[PDB]
Amino acid sequence: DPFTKTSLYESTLKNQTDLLKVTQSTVEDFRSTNQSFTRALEKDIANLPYQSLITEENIINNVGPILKYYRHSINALNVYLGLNNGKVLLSQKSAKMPELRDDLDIKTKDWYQEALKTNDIFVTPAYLDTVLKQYVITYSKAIYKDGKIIGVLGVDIPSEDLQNLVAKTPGNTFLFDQKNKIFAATNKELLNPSIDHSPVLNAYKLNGDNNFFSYKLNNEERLGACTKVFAYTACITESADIINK
Ligand SMILES: CCC(C)(C)[C@H](N)C(=O)O
Ligand SMILES: [Cl-]
Ligand code: NA
Ligand code: NA
Repeated sequence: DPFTKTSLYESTLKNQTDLLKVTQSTVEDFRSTNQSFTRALEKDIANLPYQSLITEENIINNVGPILKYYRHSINALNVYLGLNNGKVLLSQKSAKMPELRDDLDIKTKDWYQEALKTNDIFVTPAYLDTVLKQYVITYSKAIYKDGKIIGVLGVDIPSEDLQNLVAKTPGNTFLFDQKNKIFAATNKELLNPSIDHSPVLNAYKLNGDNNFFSYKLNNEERLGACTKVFAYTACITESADIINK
């Protein structure tokens, strides 16, 4: 009876919409927590007197402890300050104090370049950190003291941390990165690189953010929706058995 099928469709749409929104929130809260942390660290570095910032030895001794404590507070992988001479003061997970490194090619990096092109925090796509060889998301920020550039702050957070948060959420939810490659999922099988996601991705392009759609898998009907969340695409799908059976 159409009345009953409509009531089941409306219910499951609501439920699945809610669950999609939980995954969206997870991504938003991960980002904003890292941004706030990065902003706080900027403020504490820029608060230092100029004298503490204008020789490399003073940067080591005065900025280094701040990087280390901040790193520990959030269990970041790397926290660092890159200078215009190409050196970077690096606090890395491993208890030796932070050291100035001249070998990390920092002006070639997008976290460095892009921080100098915006007054905001820059957020990288996930990429393989050169130092610890883990996949990270980097938050970077050009630090200025009274208009004068001190250097570019960077904070590397393992991308696994966001993957793990997403996976824990309820519902059959998943994320794609900017390249429409699968990035995270509640059901770990979706992460197989050989899975074709065109049906979902195509139905999302046709329907738009948060607009619920029908599609087929192995001749069976499924329901889903996606929405953009920053550069990511977040999706949920389920079997259409709830409305058909
Ligand atoms: C100093 C910059 C490092 C920490 C090496 C950054 N993850 C990068 O890979 O560029
Ligand atoms: Cl993020
Ligand atoms: Na780069
Ligand atoms: Na989920």
